[PDB]
Formats: sequence, structure tokens, C-alpha cells
Amino acid sequence: IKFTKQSSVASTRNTLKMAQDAERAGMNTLGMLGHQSEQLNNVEGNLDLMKVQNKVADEKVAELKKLEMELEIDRNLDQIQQVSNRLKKMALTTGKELDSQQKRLNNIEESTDDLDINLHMNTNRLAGI
Amino acid sequence: LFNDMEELVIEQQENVDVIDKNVEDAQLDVEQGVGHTDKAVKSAR
Amino acid sequence: MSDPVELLKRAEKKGVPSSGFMKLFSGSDSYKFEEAADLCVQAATIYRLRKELNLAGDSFLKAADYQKKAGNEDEAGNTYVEAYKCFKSGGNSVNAVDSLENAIQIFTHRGQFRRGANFKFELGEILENDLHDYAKAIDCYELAGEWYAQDQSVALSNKCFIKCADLKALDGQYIEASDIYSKLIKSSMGNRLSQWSLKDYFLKKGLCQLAATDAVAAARTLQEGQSEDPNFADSRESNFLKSLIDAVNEGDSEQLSEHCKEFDNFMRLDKWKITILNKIKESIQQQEDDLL
Amino acid sequence: MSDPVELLKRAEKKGVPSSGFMKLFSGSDSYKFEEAADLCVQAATIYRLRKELNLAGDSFLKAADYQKKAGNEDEAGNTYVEAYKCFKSGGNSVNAVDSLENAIQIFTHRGQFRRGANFKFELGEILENDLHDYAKAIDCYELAGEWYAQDQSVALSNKCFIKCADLKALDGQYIEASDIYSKLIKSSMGNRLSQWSLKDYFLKKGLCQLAATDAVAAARTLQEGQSEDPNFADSRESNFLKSLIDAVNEGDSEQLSEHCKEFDNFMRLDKWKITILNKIKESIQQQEDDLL
Amino acid sequence: MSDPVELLKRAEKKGVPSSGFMKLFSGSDSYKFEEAADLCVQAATIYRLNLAGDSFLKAADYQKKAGNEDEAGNTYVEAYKCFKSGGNSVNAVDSLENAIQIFTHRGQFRRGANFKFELGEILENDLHDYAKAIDCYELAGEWYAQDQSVALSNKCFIKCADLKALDGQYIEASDIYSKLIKSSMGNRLSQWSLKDYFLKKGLCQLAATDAVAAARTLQEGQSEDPNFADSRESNFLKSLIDAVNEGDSEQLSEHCKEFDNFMRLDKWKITILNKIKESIQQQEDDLL
Amino acid sequence: SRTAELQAEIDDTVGIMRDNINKVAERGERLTSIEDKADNLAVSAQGFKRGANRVRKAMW
Repeated sequence: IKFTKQSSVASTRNTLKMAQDAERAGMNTLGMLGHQSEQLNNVEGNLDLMKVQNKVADEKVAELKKLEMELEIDRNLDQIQQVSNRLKKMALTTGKELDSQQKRLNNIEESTDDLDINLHMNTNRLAGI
Repeated sequence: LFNDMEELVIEQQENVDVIDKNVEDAQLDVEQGVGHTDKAVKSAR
Repeated sequence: MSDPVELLKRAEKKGVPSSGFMKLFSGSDSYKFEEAADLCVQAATIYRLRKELNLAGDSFLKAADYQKKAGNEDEAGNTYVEAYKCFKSGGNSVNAVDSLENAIQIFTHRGQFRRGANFKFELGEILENDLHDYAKAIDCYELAGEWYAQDQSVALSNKCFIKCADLKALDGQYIEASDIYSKLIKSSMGNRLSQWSLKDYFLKKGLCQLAATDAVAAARTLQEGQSEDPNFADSRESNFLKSLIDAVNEGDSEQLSEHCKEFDNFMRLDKWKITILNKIKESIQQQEDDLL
Repeated sequence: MSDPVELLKRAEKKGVPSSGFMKLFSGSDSYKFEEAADLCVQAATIYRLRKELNLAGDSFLKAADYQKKAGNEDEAGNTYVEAYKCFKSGGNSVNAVDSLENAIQIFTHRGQFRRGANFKFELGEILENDLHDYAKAIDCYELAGEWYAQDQSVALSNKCFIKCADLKALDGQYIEASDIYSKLIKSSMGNRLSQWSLKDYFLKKGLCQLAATDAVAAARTLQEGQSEDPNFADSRESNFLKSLIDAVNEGDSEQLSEHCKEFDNFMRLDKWKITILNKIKESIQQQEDDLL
Repeated sequence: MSDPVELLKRAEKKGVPSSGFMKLFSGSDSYKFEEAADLCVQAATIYRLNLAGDSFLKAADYQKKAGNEDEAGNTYVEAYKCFKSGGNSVNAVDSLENAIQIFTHRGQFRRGANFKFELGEILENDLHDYAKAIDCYELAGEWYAQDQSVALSNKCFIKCADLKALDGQYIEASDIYSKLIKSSMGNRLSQWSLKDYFLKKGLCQLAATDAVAAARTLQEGQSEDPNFADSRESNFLKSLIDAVNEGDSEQLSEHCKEFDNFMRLDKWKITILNKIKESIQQQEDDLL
Repeated sequence: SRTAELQAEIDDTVGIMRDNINKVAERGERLTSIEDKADNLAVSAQGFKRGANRVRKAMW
């Protein structure tokens, strides 16, 4: 009887340990996704600026060309349940933030490709002047 | 799963760094390039 | 490399408007201000390289002022944003506030409301976190949210209104915090993406209504959320709000504390919610003491 | 829209180098090759719009060849990458391999190692999954891993070395795979982020050492992991490796199978582990048969 | 493909400064050094690892001679890449020193701190020259602290204070365990690390035979951080303090084994604990 | 009933995290592609700079 209770105590101990490890990883990942979100914001600003500059370049180039064991099990389940909560909201918020970043990255890709094409066009036009 | 996610995001950090740097570099060259086309137009007129 | 002090001195000398008889022979003063602004920007770039950043920001402020005198307001806004960046990186939040403000008025006058909203939100962040000027930060978030709402950017507007409602509720300003949460709820109905946020909004609304000792409005919020959003109906946030309402109606602060612990075990209570729930508790206790 | 066949014919006509007396009067042939490459790229774009992907790839290959003749190697690498994309989307893995090899040779030559390593890894993937040329896939992953180690890209280098070690172990090169796992282990020590990959690496190293019938090296790997990484000490992987070593030293194939089932019940053995474990069992059974 | 040896020879020939009469007729030597650097960079690209690194060092030297310290710093970083990856840690160290010096002179303290930490890692792991690794971690942490990057500063000071404790500089390590503690108070992201810091501080104070300071650190942590108060680390530090006060090494061994069962003692903790044990045993023998 | 509830929540969270892992893979692929195209953008920006400079000198 006692042996099973001991094994269950050990089970809940490892259970809580793994839950806490998972939570550490999740918090680092959310903070790190926020940092990468800020970086992508800088990218987005630079791309917007280059769009404006490429409009200017287009017009200039056009003109240029023109020109005790039971209690412990209970307490371990308490602490486990707390951490598992933190794991659930962390998973949900991660999905949210990352979905927004996926749409943002799609727009970033398309804008980068368009800017690259425009720059190649204007370079080719300048080559002939 | 949480561990694997952290590792993948750590890996992806490398990409984000390079992208930020390249786009920043590109923007500065484009700005310089436009400056050149402005001066070129000033002369051609 | 040029000495930036000499560059600023030459900028100052060039930035003197033509006064008197010389004005009849001198062309538009705009060109002189443009050249002085370029000199100030060169000094600022040199200063930024040296990371004595506050002086780089000061040089950008001088450049932006000369650009304003030239009539070139768009470059003035760009340069104020650069000055802001230098000050923020330098830990001089006051000058960062001033730079962002000037940039924001320039942008709003030019119809660039989206850009002004971005910088208004950033300014509100500088106020909330670095200067602890919560009132004008509330103002910043509200106005930025309005500007985003006019631009039909629901997500950015909601972010700003979340910040505004949170700061309002923390300031003792509960009823209009609940009103902003009503706006957030209405703007988030029917959008599958915001489903997780929606429950949160309902809870917070009720909580403000409990901090204003209006248990009836909290109950009405509960039934509204239960009827309009099935996910909130079956949620832990809804049951928690019901339990808090029941405790408030019974005048049993210990039951409220038990429910807060129970919800803490299934739902860690962030700092904002701890403050509001505590306030509800002292209101219950004050009524109990007044009845003895 | 122009006919791509007609465009390719004009590209071919223009791509003829100036021979004989005409070479004394004709300018640099570079411009002719550039124009032929432009025509080929136009034909390739037209084919890509029609989903005739293999023809688009061939047109891009012709364009890249002309660009190489023009002296524009960077553009040739870009165009080879485009040809690779067209072939890969078209299911023509052989021409995709050729395109990536030429692209990688160009991208190497221009100092672009990180880029060539990306494409070398992609080449390794095409070799492993589409063509089942495992030896060249091993070479590709080793090459890409070394190039990423040259850029101090530890994570990408580790990904390539994981693939290399897995394929080497599946190919019977157990010792070399164990050495690559030693490199992975060393490159992952002390990094909190790879802790979970680290346990896996230790296990795999021991497994290869058991497939090479060197149980002593497996025991040393277990001891090293137990001493150097506390997370490996208590892990199910360390206990499993210990149990496998004990079974191998005892020559009891049934106990090894029991331990494999027990480990499978708590942590699913992927295909690679199953193959290596089957090899280890086979070696034990062969020794048992040799002793009767 | 151009031969890199010939490119280096041409770079050497172009890199000779104008001396004497021809100096009156030759323009600025900067352009010659720029062209020599470009040739050296080409040679380095063809070699690309040790010969690539040596070719980048020559290019960076010529860039320095040109007045282009900017490109020289970038080229030293490239040389460091080539050397680190070729297993030539000494030349990697030299390249990082020159790059860091160029950066710090220029006002890129952040980049300097980045490469200073990288240098510290090379010193610690490849060369095992712990003293300069400690110095590099300390200075990189200071540069991050000026930049208000608390996280990077804390990483550097964790490494620095840890190398100091393993080198027997226990008081100085405790003073860096204390800075980390103040820099981490109130920050929810650092809560798990904070317990760790308190423990390590006490351990150093136990290895310096200052049990009173360990007790004070325990009391401070218990009062200031509720998460540390109820933690296994606080109980472990208390038990270690009680054992040290009683002069009972066997009890401290029991406590270490118990703590090991529930939270594995990493190499550092084992190491410091072993000196605490040795101090207790030495006191016992001296009393005999 | 408490622990089953706990098991149910953990199972749901595993599902969300499996979803997240699939999403971060989509994200890693997208980021690799964006790195390649941003390298292209930087090269093209430098080329445009140099061509504009050469036209500026020609016109001067």
C-alpha cells in the first residue's frame, strides 16, 4: 500500500519538475518572439521607406531617360495545476502572436520581392543612360 | 513540445537577425542611389 | 572626421535670418536653413557614432527646427523621430517625449494619422514605463486608439484601448474603464481570431463594475457575455465573475478570497487583476465594518 | 504574349560568339550573351506561367549558361536557383540536383558560404528523399555543416550534422556517426536551449557504439553524459542506455527486447532507433549462435 | 579562378608607401592601401580557413593604413570567423582583440561587448586561460550595463562570477552574485534564476569560511523574495550553514546527496561544495 | 474529479502545442525564404547605388 503511495509521490514530483521546465521554455520563447516581433517591425519600417524611395527613383530615372504522502500528493497536484494553467495560456498566446507574425512575414516577403524587382528594373534603365 | 518550440525559435533568431541587417543595409544604399539620380538629373537639365 | 562642434557652430552662423537692408538682396532664407539643418544632421551622425547619444539627439532637434524654418516639415518630422530614437537609446526620456510630440503634431497636420498614432502609442509607453505619468499616457493610448479606429485598423485600436482601459482601471477610474471594455467587446464580436481575448475583456469589465460597487452592472455584463459568446458561457472567466458577484452580494470577503485563490490555482491572477480584486475586497470589508 | 520557342530561338541566334574576321569589328560578346540570357529568362517566365515547369527550368539553365559566358556569375547563380525551383516543383529531381550543384559552385566562388550551405543542405535533402543517394546526401550534409560551423551558425551546423550522423549510422558507419555525435554533444554543452537535444545525442552515440559491438565505449559515453549533463543523468535515455549496455554485456537478446519495449511504451522509438536496436540485437544473437 | 598567392603578391606590391621624391608626385597612399585590401579580400574569399584568416588580417591592416578603420573592424571579424572555424584559436583571439579595439574606439560598445563575450568563450573553452576570460566577461557585462541591456549584462556577470568562484576568488564572486541579485529583483522573467543566484552567493561565502555572511544572504533572500523563501535552494543553503557551524562534514554530505536527488548538483556546485567540505575537515583535523 | 480535470487540461494544451509546432515550422520556412530574398534585396540595392553613381558621373 505504502509502496504505491511512495511511487505516486515520486510520480507527482517528476510531474511538477517537468511542468516547471516546460514553463521556463515557454517564457523564453514568448519573450524571444517579442524581440523578433520588434525586429520585424524595424524591417517593416525600412521596407515602407524603400517603397517611397523607389517611387522617387522611378520618376528620376524616367526623366533621366527623357533627357504525509497523501498530503504531499495533494500539494504537488496543486502546484502542478498552477503550472499547467500557465502552460495553457502560454500556448494560446503563442499561437496568437505567431499567427499575426505569419501574416506579417507573408507581407514582408511580397514587399521584398516587389522592391527587388523594381530595383532591378531601374538599374537596367540606368545602364542604358 | 515546449522544449522543441524554444529550440526552433532560437534557430529562427538567426534568420531574423540577417533579414533585419540586410533590409537596413538595402535601405541605406537605396537612399544613396536616389541621391545620385537626383544629382544626375540636376546635371542633365 | 569633421569636429561636430564646429559643424554646429557653422550651422548656427548660417541659421541667422536676413535682417534689415540685406533682406532686399538675399534670396529666400529657406536655403540657409536647409544648409544649417544638413550641418546639424552631420553633427548628429557624428555624435551618434560616438554614442554620446543625448548630444546627437540635441543636434537632430536643432536640425528639425531649421527644417521647420525652411518650410520642409516632412523632413522635420523624420528628424524629430531620429532625435527621439537617440534620446530613448540614451535614457533621456523627457527629451524623447518632446521629440515624439513634435513629430506627432507634424504628422497629424500632414494627414499621416497612422504614423502619428504609432508614435503616440510609443510616447504613451515612454510615459507609462519611464516617467510614470499615467494620466497623459491614458490620453495617448485613447487618442492613438481613436486614430487607428478611423483608419479601420481594429487590431491596433484594440491594443491601444486595452492599454487605456487597464491604466484607467488602475487609476481608480473604473466606470469608463468598463466603457472602453464594452467598446473592445463590441469590436471583437464575431472575429474568430480575437476569441481568446474576448473572454478576458468580459471579465475585466465586470471587475471594474465590482470596483465601482455596481454589482448589478457586473451581473448584466455576465449575462450579456453568457448569451452573446458561447465560449465565454462555458468558460472559467465567466464562472469566476459569477462567483465574485455572488460573494459581493453576500458581503462575504473571505468567500471572495477563496474564489480568488481557486481561480489563481486554475488561472494565475496578473498584477492588474490582483489590484482590482483587492479593491473589491476592501469595499466589501468597508461595508461590513460600517454595519457593525 | 510572345512564343517562348521563338524567344529561345532568338536567344540561340544571339548566343553565337563572334568568330573570325568579325571578331575584329564586333565589340565584347558579353552583351550578346546578356541579351540571349534575357530572352531565355523571358521564355522561362512564360513557361512558368503555363505550369510547364521543366521547360522553364531548362530555359533558366540556358539563361544561366549565357550569363556565365557574359561574366555575370552572380546572375548565373540566381538563375540556377530559379531553375532548381522550377525543376523541384516539376518533380525532375535530377535536373534540380544539377541546378543546385552549379548554383552552389557559383555561390561558393563569390565568398557566399552561408548561402551555398543552405543550397547544399537542400541538395542533400533532394538526394536523401527523392533520389535515395544516401552517400552523396551524407557528403552534402557534412559539407553544409562544416560551412555553417565556418559562419559560427551553431544551430544550422548542428542540424546538418544531425542529418549526417543519422544517415551514417543507418549506412553502417557507426563509428563515424558516433564521432559526429561527439561533435554535436560538445557544441551543445552548456547551452540551456539544446538540453533536450543533448540527451538524445548521448543516447544515439551509445547506440552506434553498441552497433559496432564496442560496449565499453557505450559505457564510457554513459558515464560522460551522467557526469557532464545533470539533465541526462536522471533521464529515461540514460537509464535506457545503461540497460542496453547491461543486456549487451550479458548476451541476452530477450532482455534487450524487453528494455526496448519498456522504453517504447514511455517514449516512442522512432524508425532510426528501431533499426539500430535491431542491429544490436542481431549482433547479440549472432554471438549466441557462435557460442553453441 | 584567380590564384590567391598572386593576388596577395600584388597586394604586397601595391601596399608599399611612397617614400622620398615620388611622395611629392604621388597622391594619397590611401587608395593604394584600399586596392591592396581589395586584393587581399579576394584572396581570402578564394581560400575560404587559416590562409583565408591570414589574408583577411592583411586586408584589415591595409584598411587601417587607408584610414578605413570601419572596414578594418569588419574584416577582423571575418578573419576571426575563419580562424575560429579552422581550430586556430590564438589568431581568432588576436582578430577579436583588434576588432574590439576598433569598435570601442569608434563608439560601438555593444558590438565590442558581443565580441568580448565571444573572446571570453574562446579563452575559457579553447585556451583554458581563465583569468582573461574572467576579465572579458566582466568588461562585456559592464559595457552591456552602460547600454541598459540587463539580460546580456547578467549573462556576462554569471559567467564572470562563476569563473571567479572556480578560481578561488570567492569574495569577488559573491560581490557579483550580489549585483546579479539586485539587477534581477522584481523582474518576473528572472525569478527562477534569482533563487539560483542566492544559493551561489551563500556557497561562495561558505567557501570563504564566512558562515555569517551565508546566513545573512539566506535571511536577505528569505525576506526579499518569497519564491526563494519556500524554495529547496533556501532550505539547502540553511542546511549547509547549519552543518558548517556544527563542523560536521558528514551531515553536509548527507544534505548534498539529498539535494542532488531532487535537483542535480551541476559541476560548479559540486566543486564549490567540495571545498566547503575540505574546510570543515581541515578545521576538525586542526582541533585534533 | 479534480485530477481528471487536470488531465483534460493538459491534453488540450498538448493539442495547442502540437498546433504551435506545426505553425513554427511554417514560420521557419517563411523566414528562410525571406532571408534569401532580403539578401537579393541588399545586392540589388548596392547595384542600383553603383549604377546611379555611374550615371551621375557620366552626366557630370
